[PDB]
Amino acid sequence: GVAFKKTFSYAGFEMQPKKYHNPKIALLNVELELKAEKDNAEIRVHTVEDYQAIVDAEWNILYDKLEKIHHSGAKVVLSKLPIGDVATQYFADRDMFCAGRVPEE
Amino acid sequence: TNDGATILKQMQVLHPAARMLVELSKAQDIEAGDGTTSVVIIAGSLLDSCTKLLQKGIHPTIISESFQKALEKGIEILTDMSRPVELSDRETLLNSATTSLNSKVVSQYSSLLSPMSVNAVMKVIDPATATSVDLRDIKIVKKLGGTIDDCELVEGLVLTQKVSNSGITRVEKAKIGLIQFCLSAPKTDMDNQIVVSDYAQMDRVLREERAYILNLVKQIKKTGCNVLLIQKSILRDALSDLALHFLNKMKIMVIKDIEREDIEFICKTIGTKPVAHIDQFTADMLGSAELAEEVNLNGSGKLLKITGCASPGKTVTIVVRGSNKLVIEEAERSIHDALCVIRCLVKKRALIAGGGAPEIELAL
Amino acid sequence: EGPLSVFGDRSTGETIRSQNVMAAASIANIVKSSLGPVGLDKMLVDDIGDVTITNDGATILKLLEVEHPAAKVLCEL
Amino acid sequence: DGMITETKGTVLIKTAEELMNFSKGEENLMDAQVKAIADTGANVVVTGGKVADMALHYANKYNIMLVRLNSKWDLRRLCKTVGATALPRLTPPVLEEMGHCDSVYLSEVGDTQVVVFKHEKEDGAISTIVLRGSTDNLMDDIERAVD
Amino acid sequence: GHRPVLVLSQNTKRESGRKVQSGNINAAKTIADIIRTCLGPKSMMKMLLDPMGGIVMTNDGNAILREIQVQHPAAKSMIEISRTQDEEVGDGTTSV
Amino acid sequence: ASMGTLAFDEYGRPFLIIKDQDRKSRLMGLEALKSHIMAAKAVANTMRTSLGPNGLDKMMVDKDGDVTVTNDGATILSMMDVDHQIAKLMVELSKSQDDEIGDGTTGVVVLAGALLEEAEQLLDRGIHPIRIADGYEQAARVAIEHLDKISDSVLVDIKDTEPLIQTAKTTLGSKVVNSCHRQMAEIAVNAVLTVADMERRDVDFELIKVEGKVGGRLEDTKLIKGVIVDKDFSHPQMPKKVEDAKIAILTCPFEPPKPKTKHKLDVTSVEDYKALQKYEKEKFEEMIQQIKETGANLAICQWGFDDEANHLLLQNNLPAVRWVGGPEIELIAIATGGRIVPRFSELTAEKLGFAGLVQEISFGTTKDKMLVIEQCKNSRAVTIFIRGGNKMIIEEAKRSLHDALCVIRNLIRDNRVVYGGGAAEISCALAVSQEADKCPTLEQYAMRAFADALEVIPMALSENSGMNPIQTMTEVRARQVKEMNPALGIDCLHKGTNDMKQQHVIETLIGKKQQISLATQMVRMILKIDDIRKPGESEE
Amino acid sequence: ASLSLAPVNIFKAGADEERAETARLTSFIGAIAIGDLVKSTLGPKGMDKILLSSGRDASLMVTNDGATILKNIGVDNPAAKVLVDMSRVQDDEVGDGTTSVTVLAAELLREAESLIAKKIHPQTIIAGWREATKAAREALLSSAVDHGSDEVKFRQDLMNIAGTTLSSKLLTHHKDHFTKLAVEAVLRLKGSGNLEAIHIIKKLGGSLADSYLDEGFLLDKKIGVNQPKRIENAKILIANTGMDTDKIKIFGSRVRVDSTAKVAEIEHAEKEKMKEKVERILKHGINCFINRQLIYNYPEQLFGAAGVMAIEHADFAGVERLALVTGGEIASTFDHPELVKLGSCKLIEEVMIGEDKLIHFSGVALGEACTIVLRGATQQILDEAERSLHDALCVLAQTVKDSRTVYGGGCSEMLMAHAVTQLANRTPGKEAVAMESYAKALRMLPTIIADNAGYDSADLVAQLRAAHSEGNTTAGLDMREGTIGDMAILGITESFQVKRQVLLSAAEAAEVILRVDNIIKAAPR
Ligand SMILES: Nc1ncnc2c1ncn2[C@@H]1O[C@H](COP(=O)(O)OP(=O)(O)O)[C@@H](O)[C@H]1O
Ligand SMILES: Nc1ncnc2c1ncn2[C@@H]1O[C@H](COP(=O)(O)OP(=O)(O)O)[C@@H](O)[C@H]1O
Ligand SMILES: [Mg+2]
Ligand SMILES: [Mg+2]
Ligand SMILES: [Mg+2]
Ligand SMILES: [Mg+2]
Repeated sequence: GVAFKKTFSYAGFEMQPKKYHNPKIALLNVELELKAEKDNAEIRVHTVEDYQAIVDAEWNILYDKLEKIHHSGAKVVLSKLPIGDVATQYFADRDMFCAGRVPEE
Repeated sequence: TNDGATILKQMQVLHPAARMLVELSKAQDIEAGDGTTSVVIIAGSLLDSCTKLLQKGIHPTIISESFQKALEKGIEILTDMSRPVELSDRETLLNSATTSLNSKVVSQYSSLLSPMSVNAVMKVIDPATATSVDLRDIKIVKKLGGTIDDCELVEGLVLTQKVSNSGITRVEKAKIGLIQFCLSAPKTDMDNQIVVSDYAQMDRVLREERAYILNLVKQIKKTGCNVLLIQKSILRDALSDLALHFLNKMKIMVIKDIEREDIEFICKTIGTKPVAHIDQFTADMLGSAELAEEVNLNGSGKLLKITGCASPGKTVTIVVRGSNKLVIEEAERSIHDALCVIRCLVKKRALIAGGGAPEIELAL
Repeated sequence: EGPLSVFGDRSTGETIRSQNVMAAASIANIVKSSLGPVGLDKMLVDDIGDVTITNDGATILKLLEVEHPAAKVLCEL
Repeated sequence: DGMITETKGTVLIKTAEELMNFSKGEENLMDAQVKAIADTGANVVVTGGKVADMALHYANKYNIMLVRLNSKWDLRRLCKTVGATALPRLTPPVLEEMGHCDSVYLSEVGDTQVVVFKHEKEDGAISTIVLRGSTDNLMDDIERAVD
Repeated sequence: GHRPVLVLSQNTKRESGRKVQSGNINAAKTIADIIRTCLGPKSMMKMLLDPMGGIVMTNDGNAILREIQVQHPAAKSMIEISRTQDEEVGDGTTSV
Repeated sequence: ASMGTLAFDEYGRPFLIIKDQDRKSRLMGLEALKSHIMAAKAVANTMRTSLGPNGLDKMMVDKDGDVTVTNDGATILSMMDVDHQIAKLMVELSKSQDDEIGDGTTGVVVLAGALLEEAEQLLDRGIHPIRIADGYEQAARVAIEHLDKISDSVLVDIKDTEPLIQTAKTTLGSKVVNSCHRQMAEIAVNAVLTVADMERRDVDFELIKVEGKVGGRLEDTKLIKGVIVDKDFSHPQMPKKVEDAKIAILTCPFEPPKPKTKHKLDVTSVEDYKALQKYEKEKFEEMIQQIKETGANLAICQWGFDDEANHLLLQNNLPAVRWVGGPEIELIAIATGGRIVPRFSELTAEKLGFAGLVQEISFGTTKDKMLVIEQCKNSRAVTIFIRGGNKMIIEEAKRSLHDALCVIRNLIRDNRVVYGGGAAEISCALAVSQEADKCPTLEQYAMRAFADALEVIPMALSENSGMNPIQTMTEVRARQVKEMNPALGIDCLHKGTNDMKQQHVIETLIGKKQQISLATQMVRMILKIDDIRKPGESEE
Repeated sequence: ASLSLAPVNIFKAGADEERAETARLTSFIGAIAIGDLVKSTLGPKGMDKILLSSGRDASLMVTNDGATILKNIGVDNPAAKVLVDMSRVQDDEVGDGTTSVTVLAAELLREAESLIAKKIHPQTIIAGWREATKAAREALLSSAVDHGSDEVKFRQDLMNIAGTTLSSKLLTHHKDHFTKLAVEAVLRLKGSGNLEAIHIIKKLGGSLADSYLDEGFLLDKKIGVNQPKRIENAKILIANTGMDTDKIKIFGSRVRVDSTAKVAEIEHAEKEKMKEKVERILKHGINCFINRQLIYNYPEQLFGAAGVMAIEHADFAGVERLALVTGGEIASTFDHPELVKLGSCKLIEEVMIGEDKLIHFSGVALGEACTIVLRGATQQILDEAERSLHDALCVLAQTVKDSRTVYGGGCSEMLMAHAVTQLANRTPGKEAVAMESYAKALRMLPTIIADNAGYDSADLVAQLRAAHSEGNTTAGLDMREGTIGDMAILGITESFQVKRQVLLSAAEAAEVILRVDNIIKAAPR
C-alpha cells in the first residue's frame, strides 16, 4: 500500500480516531483554512451589518468546503495544502482523520 | 564649581569606597542642600581614625557601636547648642543665606542674591503651617549676557519660546488662554482621507477648510482672549499658516511649542486652565495678567515675561545672568544652595553658629 | 601519528613498491632517449649557465640532482 | 490558466454573496474552458507557460495529456513538426489549427524520463537523432560529427 | 609536516622533442641576426655598453658577441664558436 | 600511507588526480580497522562506568557553558563533541536504541566496544573481517533464539500492576531518582496505563505532559490525572479556585470579529460612527452572554482578549484563562471530555468539558502562578509534575521518568521479560559457546569472541559494584551451568543472593533482543570499512 | 584507554574531558571555593561583600545575602554552577538559608573528598548520606514546636523569627524597629501570601532609623492639572481602560468622506464619545479615578471640570495594590455602575518625602497592601536594607503559612547531627564513616557561625555536643556573650520549613555532585 510520516498535526488532532476498518480516502489538493479569498481581493463595506455578513460569509465558505468533504462519506482526508486547526477540530468532531502538507510523491 | 556633590559626581572616582562617599554626598544634598563637602570630610576623617583603631586591635563592630553612641551624644550636643528661629525673623534668614553664599563665587553678589533667595522661598510657601518647600515651584532660567548683577526675581513666569505672531508684542491687560488642541485642518484619530471626484469638491475642500479654521479662530477670539499659548504637538500641526494669519488679523499674540511638562507650572503661575477641545473654551478658563511683553536682553536673546497676575500663583521665577556660561552654572548652583538652606530652615526651625564652632564643641 | 609514535612518515606495501618503481622508471626515462646509433645528446645547465652537452649515461646521472633512494641506487649503479 | 488583466487586477467584494460566489464562478469558468477545449477532440495539450492547479485538475478529469515546454524555440519546433498553431489565448482550436501526431507517450531511456511525439510515416518537417553513449564528451563529439 | 616526495630535486626543469630542436635553431638564428649587418665593406658599427661603465664601439663580430650576455645554451655555443674562430685564425668571426 | 598519492609522473610532468589531493588524508587496510576499533574501544570504556545501580554520572558542559548531569547513555553521547566518524556511529547507535526501545542506551555501546575489541585480536590472527561479521551474526541469531527461549511472561493488567512496578523500579535503579524509587516507578506505571489503547496498541507520549518546576522536594513529584498550565486567571480579582467547573474551550479571541481577507470599513457620517461603536459594545456583550448561556463556569481561550471582555467576564462570575497554547488546549479538551469550539456561535452545553477542581498554585516567594485542571471524570490525558532542589536534578528526573515510561510502553507492546544483572547475557554466552562446540572450526573463533564480548556486561556490573569481575562472573556462570537457572546474575546491591528473579530485577525481552541486534549490525558495518578519505584541511 | 589519552584523537578542537581523579578534584575545588567565599557572611557577626561589576555600567553592590553573591559571579567550574543554582532555588523557595545551604553543601563535599581519599566508594558515601539525611530530617521534625493556636505566642514567635533573620544583616543596627516594621507589614496581609502587595520605596537621604511602614498607602504617580490635590472621604474607582485616543477596535475601519466638514463632524463625534465615556465614569459617584493606562488631555480636563482626582499610568502592580488596600474593583466597562465596587479611604493628599512628591492614601478601608519607605545615606545601603527586609518578609510569610518553628543558633544542627551520630554508631561498615562525616559537616555549620564571631568555636561546639548528648535539646550559641544558652528563653527561633529545605537541598546537591566521575566539555563558541 502506502505509508508516510505524520505531518505537523494541529490542535485537536489527538481527538481523531487512529484506526479505520473500511475507510474512504479523500485525496485532495485544497487549503482548508480561514484565509483571504484571493491575494488581490479587497472587501469594501460601509455598514456594520455588511461587516458581520462578510465574517459569516468567510466562515460559511470554510464550512461549506468541510461539509462537501464530509458528506462524500470519506473518513480519511489527505491534502497537499495546509489543513487548518478549525478543519482539524471539525473532522475530529465527526470522527474523521485529516492530514495536511502531504508531499506530492 | 565649589559644590561638593557636583565635584564628586563630575569626577569618576572608580573606587567602591569613593563611590559610597559620592552617594553619601548625594544624600546630604537631597536632605539638607548644603554642607555636602562637610559630610564627606567628616566621613574621611572618621575612617582615617578607624585605620589606627583597627591597627590597635579593635574589632570593627565595637568601633561601629561606639561611633553610634558618639553620634547620639553629638546629636544631643548640637540640639543643646540650637536656638529657636521664627520664619517672620527676616534678619536670621538673610544671615543664613549670606552664610550659605559666602563660600561661592557669587559671594561678591551676596547683597543681591540673599534677599532674592529669601523672597523666592517666602513667596512659594505659607509662613504659617508649612513643613516643607517644593523647590520645583522656583524655576531657574539661565540666560547668557550681562553680569551676575543682572539677576532678577520675576514674580510671574518667563518663557524661552519666541512669539510666532511677529509684529505684535507687549499685550497689556492680557487674557491668556492655554489650549491643548491643534489649529489646523480637521483630522480624526481614525485613518481619514477625503476623496475628490469632481472639481466642485476640489474647491469645496479648501473652502470648508478655511471656514473651519476661521470658525476656530473666531471662537477663540469671542472669549476676549488676546494671548494664546499652544501646547507642543507632534502628530499634527498645532498651528497652521492660515490659523496664524487669522489670529494675527484679530490681534492675538500666538505662542506655540509649549512643552507638556510645563503645563502644570504655567497654569499654577497664571491661573489658566488647559483646554483640549474648542467646545469648552470659555472666558472663565483664561488667566488674567497685567502685562504680557516680549523683552530682549541687549542683543543676547529674547525673553517673554508675563508680570502681574490676578490671583497670583504660588510660584516664582529667577533669571540668572553672567558673562560666560561656567559662572552662570555656578551661580545657579549657589542660588540652589541658598534656597535649600532656607528650605531646611523652614523644617526643623533651629539655628546654630557656624565657623567651626559646632565641630569644635562636638570634639570637646 | 598513531600508536607507533615515530617522528616521520611511513609507507607500507603497494604504496612504497609503486613509489620505488616510479622512481626507477623516471631514472630510466631520463636516459632512454640516448641509446643506440639513433640516440641523441642532451644539454645540462648547472644553474649558473654552465652547459654540458653529453650522451654518456653516467655523466647525465651524476650531474642530475636526485632525491629518491631508489633513483640514487640506479644512479650509483 | 485563466487570463488576467495587464494593468492591475483587484477583486472588489461589496456583499457576502459575491464573496461566497467568486471562487465557485472562477472554478466553473475554468471547467467550462477546459471542457470546450476537450470537446474539439483534442487529447493532448501543450502550453508554454505555467499550469494552474484547477486547470490541471480539469484536464485530468477530461483525460487530457498535458506537456509544458519552457523554451519558445521548442514550442515553435513542436508546432512545425506536428502542424499546429500556437494559440495566444485559451480558446478551443479550430480544425485547421489542431495538430496531429501518430503517438505521444511518456517513456524512459536509460534513467531519463522523456516525452516522445512520434510519427509513423517517414515524413514531417523535423527529425530527431537520439544519441546514446557512455560519456557526455563522447556524445558531444558524435553530435559534432552529426553537424 | 608531510613534506612532498619526488624523484628529481625541486626546480629541475626538462624539455624534450621537437620543441628543443626548434628552440636551439631559433636561438642560433637570433644570434646570427644580431650581427648580420656587420659584414662587408659597407658594414655599420655598433655601440656596446659595457657593464663596468665602458663603451665598446666596434664592427668586429667577436667583440659584439662577447659583449652580450645570453641565457639560452645554444646562444652560448654560438658565442663560443665565434670566440674559437677569433682565436684560431684571427678573423671570419661574423661570417662563421 | 596518507595524502592520497604522490608520484608526479615518471616523466616529471604534473600528476593531479583529485582536487586538493595534497591536503586530503587517506587511511586504508588493517590500519583503518585498528584505528576504528581503538576509537570505539575508547568510547565504550568511557561509557562503561555508567552501567548498573552503582554506575556513576557523566557531567557534560555544552558550548554555552550550561551544565548537564546525567546517567543516560544516549544523552551523554549526544552531548559529546566528536570528530571521529566511528564515534559518531556510536552516538547514532545510542540514538537508535533510545528511539526504538528507550532503555539500554549504555549497554549497546559497551557491547559494541567489546565486540570490536574481540574482533581486533581475531584480525591479528589473519581472519577476514567479513568472516568475523558473519560469525557475529550467527552468534547473535543463536543468542536471540536463546533469549526467546528463556523469556517469561508478565501480566500487564491494571488490576495487578506489581510486575510493572518491579520492571519500572529496575529501570530507575541506576538513576538519581532512586531515592524515590517506588514512587517514581508507580507514577510512571500509572501514567502509561492511563494513556494507552488497551488492545495492545501504541502508547502516545504526546498525551503525557512532563513538566518540572524548581523548588519543593523530589519526593513532591506527583501524577496529575489532568493538565498543568503555566498560565493563570486573566483578571487578578477572579477566584483562584473553581469547583465542579464546566469549562468552555475556545480558540477565538474575545475581540470584535476580523475578516481574514483584506478589508476596509468606511465611516462616512456621524451615524456611521455611532453605529460602529454600538456594534463593538454589542459584540462584546453578545459574546459574554453567549458564553454565559451554556452554563459554563470557566472559560479557556487560546488567543487572549482585551480589557472590556476581561471586566465583563469578572462581572459575570466567569473565571477565564487566556493565551493557552494549542497543545495545552488539546490536552485540556481531551482530559475534561469537552470539545474545542472555534467561535461563540457554536458553543453549546454539550461541548463543555468537566473538571472536578481548577486551582491556581503558588510557588513560594516567586510570584509565579500555575493552573491545575484535575479530578476529571475519565481523563485520557495525564501530567507528571516534577519538583527538585535544582534544575539539573529536575532534568535528570525528566529523562529517568521518560526511560521508565518507555519501558512500560515496551511491556505493553510485548509482555515477555528476562532477568537482568547479567543473567541474560551470561545465559546467552553459554548458549553461544555450546553452539560453537558443534560448529565448523573457522567460525568457532568468531562465535567464541562473540560470547566473550557478551560476557562484558556482568563484568562491568561487578566492577562498578566493587567486586572482582572475573571471579564473580566465573562463579555465577559455573552456578548457572550446574543448576539449570538462567536467572542467576551479578549481585550488584549486595543483597546476599544471586538469584535475580527473587531480587525482582526485570527487563524487557525486546530490549535485550534489540540491544544485541543493533550492536551486531553496527559492529558488522564498522568492520566492513577498510578505507577513510578525510579532507584533512583542519579548517577553523 | 580513555578518550583523551588514546593514540587516536576523538574530540573537536577545544573539546576535552576530565577523568576520575581530575573530575573529582575539579568538582571538589569548585564546591569548596564557593562555600569558602559565601561563608564568613554567616551568623550575627557575618560581614558584607562588595560586588564590583566589570561591565560597562560598573554597578556596585554591598550585600550579605548568599544568593545575591553567588548569582553575580562568573563561575566556570560546573560544580560551582550546581551550587549557585542550588542557592538560587533555595532563595526562590524561601527567603532565607542560601548561605546556610551553600555552606552545608560545601562542607559535605569536603567530607566526601576526605572519605574518597580513604578508599571509599562514592556509592557507599551516598547510601550513608541518604540514611543520615533521613535520620536528621526525622529528628528535626520531632524537634519542631507549633504556636499557631495561641495568638500572643504566635506573635512573639513571629517577632523572634524576624529578629533572628535580621540579626545577620545591616538592619541589625535597628533590629528592634525593623523587626516590628516587618512583622506589622506581614500581619497586614491578612493571611495572603503574595509579597507583591508589600511595596518597598527607597528614598535617598535620612537615617536608616527613619524608615517606617505607612499606616495607609503611598503612590509615586501624579495628578492632572486642574484636579483637586486633596480629597476627604474618597470614593475611588480603579479602572483599566483606554482614556487615550480611544479607537473602536475594528481595525479595518476608516473615514472616507468627500468634504472637510464631514471630517470635522467625525472628530466632534469622537470627542463626544470620549465625553460620554467620562460621563458614564462619573455616574458612579466617585471622587478619585485611578487608571492603569494613560489619560490624555481631554479626559483629564473633563475630570478637572468635574472636580475628580485623576491618577494615570498606575501599572498593573499599582492598580492591584490599590484594589487590595481600598477594596475597589479594577473595572473596564461602566454600563453597570451598581455592579462595580468602589474603593474608599479617609483622606488622599500629596506628601513630601525627600525632594519628591507622592500621593498618600490615609485611613484605607481594607489595608491589605503595604508600602514601606526606606531612608538611607547611600544607594548601596538602601539596596541592602531592601534585600534584608525582603528576606524577613519572605520568612514571616512562610511562617504564617506553616507555623511550625525550630530553634536556631546551631541547636537544630546540633540535634540533627546527634541523631545522625546515633544512627552511625548503630550501623556497621563504612556507611558509618559516611554518616559520621555528615554529622561532622552539621557540626561544622555552627562552628563557622562561632568562628565568624571570633569566639573559641571548638570549645563552644564541644559544649553544645555534650549538652545535646545529655538531653539538653534546646542548647545553642549565645552570641551576646560568646557562651551557650537556652534558645527557647533567648528567643532564637527559626522557621521549620527553612531549616528542612536547607538540609534537604544541601544533601541533594552533594549527592548529585558526588555521583560525577567524568566532566566532558564541548568546544566553546
Ligand atoms: N538492582 C539491580 N541489580 C543488579 N543489576 C541491575 C539492577 N538494576 C539494573 N541492573 C543492570 O544494569 C544494567 C544497566 O542498566 P541501566 O544502567 O539502568 O540502563 P542502561 O541499560 O541504559 O545502562 C542492566 O543491564 C541491568 O541488567
Ligand atoms: N541572634 C542569633 N543568635 C544565634 N544565631 C543566630 C542569630 N541570628 C541568626 N543566627 C544563625 O545564623 C545562621 C545563618 O543566618 P544568616 O547569617 O542570616 O544567613 P542565612 O540565613 O542566609 O543562612 C542561621 O542558621 C541562624 O541560626
Ligand atoms: Mg555651604
Ligand atoms: Mg674580416
Ligand atoms: Mg536502563
Ligand atoms: Mg538569614
